[PDB]
Amino acid sequence: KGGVWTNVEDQILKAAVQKYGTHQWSKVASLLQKKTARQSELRWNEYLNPKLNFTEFSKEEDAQLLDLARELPNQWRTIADMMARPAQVCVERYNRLLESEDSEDEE
Amino acid sequence: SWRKGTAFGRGYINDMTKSEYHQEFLHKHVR
Amino acid sequence: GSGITTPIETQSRPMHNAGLGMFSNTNSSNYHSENEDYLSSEDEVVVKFNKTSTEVLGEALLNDSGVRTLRELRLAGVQLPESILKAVPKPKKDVVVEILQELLGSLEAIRQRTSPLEVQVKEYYGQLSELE
Amino acid sequence: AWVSAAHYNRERIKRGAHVEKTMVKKNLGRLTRLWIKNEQERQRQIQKNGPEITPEEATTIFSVMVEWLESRSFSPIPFPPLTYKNDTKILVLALEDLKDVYASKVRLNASEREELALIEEAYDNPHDTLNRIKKYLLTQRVFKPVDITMMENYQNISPVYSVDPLEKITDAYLDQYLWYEADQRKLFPNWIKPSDSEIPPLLVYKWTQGINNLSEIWDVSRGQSAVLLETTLGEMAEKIDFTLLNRLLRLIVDPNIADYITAKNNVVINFKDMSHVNKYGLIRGLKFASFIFQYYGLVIDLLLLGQERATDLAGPANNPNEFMQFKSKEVEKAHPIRLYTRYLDRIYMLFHFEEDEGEELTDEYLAENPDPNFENSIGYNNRKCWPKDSRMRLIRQDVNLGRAVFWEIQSRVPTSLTSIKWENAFVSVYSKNNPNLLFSMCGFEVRILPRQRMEEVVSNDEGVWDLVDERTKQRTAKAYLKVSEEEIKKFDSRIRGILMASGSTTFTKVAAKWNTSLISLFTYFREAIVATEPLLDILVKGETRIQNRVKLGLNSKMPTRFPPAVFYTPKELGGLGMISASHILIPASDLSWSKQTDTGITHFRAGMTHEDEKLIPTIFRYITTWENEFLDSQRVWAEYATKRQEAIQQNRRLAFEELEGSWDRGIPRISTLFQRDRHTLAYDRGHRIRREFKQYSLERNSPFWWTNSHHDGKLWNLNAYRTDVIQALGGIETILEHTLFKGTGFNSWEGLFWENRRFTLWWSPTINRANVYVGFLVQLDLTGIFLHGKIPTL
Amino acid sequence: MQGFQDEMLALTDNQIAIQKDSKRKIIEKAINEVPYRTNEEWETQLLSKGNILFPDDDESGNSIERINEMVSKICLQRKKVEMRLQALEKT
Amino acid sequence: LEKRLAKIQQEQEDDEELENLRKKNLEMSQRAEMINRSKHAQQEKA
Repeated sequence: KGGVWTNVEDQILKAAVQKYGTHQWSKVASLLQKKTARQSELRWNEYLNPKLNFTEFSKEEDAQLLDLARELPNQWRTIADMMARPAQVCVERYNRLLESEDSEDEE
Repeated sequence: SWRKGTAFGRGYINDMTKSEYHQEFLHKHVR
Repeated sequence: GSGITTPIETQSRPMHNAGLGMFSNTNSSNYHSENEDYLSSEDEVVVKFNKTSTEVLGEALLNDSGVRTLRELRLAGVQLPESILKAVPKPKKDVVVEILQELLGSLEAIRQRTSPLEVQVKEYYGQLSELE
Repeated sequence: AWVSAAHYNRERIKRGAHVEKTMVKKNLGRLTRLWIKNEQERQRQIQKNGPEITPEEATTIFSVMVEWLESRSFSPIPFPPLTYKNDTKILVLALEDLKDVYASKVRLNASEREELALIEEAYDNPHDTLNRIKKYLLTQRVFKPVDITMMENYQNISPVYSVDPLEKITDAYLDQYLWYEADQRKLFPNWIKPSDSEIPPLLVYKWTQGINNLSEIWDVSRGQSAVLLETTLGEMAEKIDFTLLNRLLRLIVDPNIADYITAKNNVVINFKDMSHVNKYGLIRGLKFASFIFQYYGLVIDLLLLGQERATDLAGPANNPNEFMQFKSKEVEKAHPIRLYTRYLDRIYMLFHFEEDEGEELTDEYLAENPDPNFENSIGYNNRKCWPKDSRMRLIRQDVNLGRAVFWEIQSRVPTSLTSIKWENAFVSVYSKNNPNLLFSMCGFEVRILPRQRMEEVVSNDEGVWDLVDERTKQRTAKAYLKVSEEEIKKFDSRIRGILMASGSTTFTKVAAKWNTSLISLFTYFREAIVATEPLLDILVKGETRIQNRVKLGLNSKMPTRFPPAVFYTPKELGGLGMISASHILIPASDLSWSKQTDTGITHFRAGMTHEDEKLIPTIFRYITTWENEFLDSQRVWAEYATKRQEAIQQNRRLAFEELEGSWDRGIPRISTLFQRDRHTLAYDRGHRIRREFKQYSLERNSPFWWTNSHHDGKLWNLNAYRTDVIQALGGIETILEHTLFKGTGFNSWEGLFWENRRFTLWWSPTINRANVYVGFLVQLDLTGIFLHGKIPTL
Repeated sequence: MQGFQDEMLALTDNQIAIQKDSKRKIIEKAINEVPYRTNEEWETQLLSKGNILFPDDDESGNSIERINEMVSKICLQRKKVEMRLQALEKT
Repeated sequence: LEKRLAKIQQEQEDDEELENLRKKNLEMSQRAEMINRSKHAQQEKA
């Protein structure tokens, strides 16, 4: 029942945030059917927002990462701030990184 | 001898939120 | 394209049949194994005394390795039989065997009857240095 | 200006004087904003500043815990391998416990609708849901944000955390598992007790009995002195740090679950606009925040008591002691600390001091604290609920002992872990000069007088315990009980709740709410309430005010129109059904009742009988006191032990003749043995702390937080009251003389099922009556009915 | 306060006779329903807080039982497998 | 009994996966250690 995100709905959400601002999410789920506020706001902060950093990882990004993940035991909200990245991107990059060591109409 | 065996042990800012009285207040009424 | 699709489907059906078939075979094998074990046990059941006891112990061990209630009952029956028919070292050995059997695992009842006989003996005891 | 208005209005509400309906709401809003600002400030300053504890102190701490966990030969809790024997059961428990929040709801929200829906699928496929659950335990270290809505108590404002359901399920299961395995491997020693086996007043009683039964304390023989310590640990969950938590959980648990728990606490917190990552402290709303919190508490207590004495209290790992036990009386006397218990934050320590040791402590304390003016007793606090005579007296030996003890224990704990202030603390000194020994646990305030120095032994009311010695069997002390001031104010505040909220919620709804607070208040304190005026008073206004609430519901304040029949009729009667504590005159003029038989018309009046007048009976007599129930519990459980041995030894099954008499007796309430679900319940352990932490994770309270009817059966029966109320006014035949029951034409009561207007009809021939003091007679339009004044619905 | 509600107090007469009777019956069944020696865990810990030739015959039958089931399993599964194989070959 | 067998197969699959995941965490810790140890070695060399 809980839905994934079509590009339709996603676009409507972006235009909505453009009109209504961030804080009025319950007005965003008015436009967007089949979804809730918490879902909307949740996605906008986690994924859709353009200010987020989705980019490749430099050789320094990885060093700094491994450094932190060793320094701070599992806290991926804090670390994410330290890296200025969304968290599950950071965890994704991290797990893939240790694996370097290896051996319509209604819409 | 009982005392030894234990592990351990042997100003005006101008602002409303960062004052001491305030942290007393919220430290109490919020439980 | 149509021909290829048709060919694939039959193969998938065959694979499903194979998946069913292997399992069935395994089951059959298991069944066979069970029957063999039962037969062996029956045959076994069907100094000399000591030897017999040893054999019994071995059988018990085997059973354990390989229902529990049934086994216990059998044990009890055996004990009863022994009693009807009716040294220290032998006793010790028996005890050891019993212990072994318990670890591997009616039994409670059996324990209680023997324990009860021991209790009667103690009560008889109950009923200075020498005594001590 | 805004902040200052928030403070001012709050301290105006604490006194509880004419605050508007909205100002309470608004003020709550301003306080939650301010509180979150303080939180984010603390977290940022921790980033800039760095963690408070220091590496030294941390190393010492970790070392302490390791030394303990070896001393107890403890096995780190494994991860719950699949094919675990109890998996499906622990599932059933957790899922039920989430289900119950929904179950008592008339109407359900969509999010709630989702929460109830997810569980139901859950029942269908446990094995899969286990796969998903444990997969989360491994994979997922990043979680969804958490919402905060501060709920108001009308004095305190307390937080409430709300998590998302998927996370709630894994949190619940993991919680339940940790408590089961933990109690199974005997992690927590005896003296950490907001625990399972004992309800809090039973805890207090066992604490007193514990005090008396142990040797010598009441001996005034030479230099004997006593002190009582009640210390809140202060901020505790707010000072916990994760770098440490991960490691101290590594000791006790597999690194998987430890890392999980540690990560779960770092989550974005959202209230409206405000949002901040939680970088530092504990979030008390997580289902397993209980276990974490207690474990950490133990870590503090090992600092307080030291390794040795702690091993004394908890005894050997082979045979751990009970709550109050020891091996030898030597081990008791070998150390100054005799009783130590920590109930969540609160710490209670009992210190008995010989002249030598006591004078040594005050020597060192005074040695670093010169006090020439003897003014230590000015800032000294003590109980103001008890009267002056029986309060603690202020004398130099006493006071100086108190501040000495508090000084040393003050020192032991580092200011980084917790904060222990002299302000919050209470020290009670039992002295040759002080006959009383004061303390308070939960809401009970307890004055312990040893029968020795009472100078007189008087048979006293049921709000007073008798302390019975384990060996002598003589009664050596009376414990006087009163109701802590705080929970009096909580009661009063709740009544005010019903008042402010029930603007037009109907009489019936109000009555249930009024009863629940009352039943809860008496039952928890049953005995104590008798001795307190303000709880004792307050109520008289509270009922007379609500009655005066219904009286305005038509138009009147007038006595004459309404006879206590309206309010107190049981529901079957169609009376509101409200219970009573107060004084109320059933005027003998209103008992008159007339019936017709084909022979004639007969009348009945008991008014002419002049004796003690008829009064609506009240609770204080009706509710059973504590001491009788504990005694009955002891004898009953003894009897059940025996009969059970009869069934076993004779291989029979229990007759039931014995059982029936004691079936409702006993504090665990024998009936509980035979309930539908024991098979599951034995795998439910840590229920009591879960109940208490239901404060934080959900908005609507559960007014009875001290029992599970599952484990403890059902403690109190009130039906008797209902018959007494019926006969108190005359009885069923009499009661219905007040109603319309004869108008409906039904001949006998028994066949009436029932199903505001309906109310006023049912009682109409009273509410409308010709003995009204003032009113204006108006004949109805086409009928012969006369109306006195104007009654709206009639 | 849903959990702790007092139940259905009876005024009328017989129901008091009826309610008591019902209670008694319930009690009986609870004790009566429960099987002896079934428990242990609830009674113990709950108790704790409060207080302060035949064999041979059986074995033979089981073996026999086992034998029937294995043969049954063999009879039908094998046939099904054979049929499937034949169909595949034809296709 | 075929359906019952299949359910056992499913039970076997999940447990193995769980074991692998647990192995995965310990393995990840070890890998981090190799980097942690390597970094320490680099510091020693410096």
